Amino acid sequence: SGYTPDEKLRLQQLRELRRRWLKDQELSPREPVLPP
Amino acid sequence: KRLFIIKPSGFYDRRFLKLMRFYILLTGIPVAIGITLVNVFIGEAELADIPEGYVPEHWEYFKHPISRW
Ligand SMILES: CCCCCCCCCCCCCCCCCC(=O)OC[C@H](COP(=O)([O-])OCC(O)COP(=O)([O-])OC[C@@H](COC(=O)CCCCCCCCCCCCCCCCC)OC(=O)CCCCCCCCCCCCCCCCC)OC(=O)CCCCCCCCCCCCCCCCC
Repeated sequence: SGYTPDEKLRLQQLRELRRRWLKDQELSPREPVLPP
Repeated sequence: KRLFIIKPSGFYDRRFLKLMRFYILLTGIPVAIGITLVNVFIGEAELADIPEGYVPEHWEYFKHPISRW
């Protein structure tokens, strides 16, 4: 019969955290700093 | 959008392989060079009959210079 309010809240918080973590997985334009 | 690939640290395996290759080559390139130089400059012997009144040394019964040495 759908999510409970506690389930909705936990899922939303985990979703925001997971999306932030995935956003942090990107590489800045200079990330592969290759030594000479 | 390039992403970061999570991998185990491959520095140590690569370093070990580099060290093993370096040591094996350091000891083997001179060996191969010397073997080639001996082969092209000091060839093998020939099967010749024992001359009359001559007893050869025990190392004169082999044909490869390295084996004789
Ligand atoms: C690498 C790191 C990674 C980790 C490593 C892990 C492993 C660790 C290993 C540790 C050490 C290993 C132990 C082994 C020690 C054994 C040494 C030994 O006894 O040497 C044996 C042997 C030497 O025999 P020998 O008893 O000393 O000589 C007897 C003869 O009297 C002599 O004959 P000769 O009087 O005619 O003289 C010929 C002479 C000279 O011959 C020539 O130069 C002529 C060649 C033809 C070219 C002609 C044209 C070129 C120039 C002409 C053109 C210019 C002028 C015209 C221009 C025209 C312009 C168009 O060449 C030679 O002397 C032979 C080569 C010597 C090599 C010895 C190797 C020793 C290595 C020991 C340490 C190993 C460490 C690794 C490092 C190795 C090195 C990087 O060497 C060889 O094995 C030669 C290879 C022959 C194979 C031919 C290929 C046939 C393939 C058949 C199989 C097909 C199936 C597919 C398989 C394919 C696979 C290849």
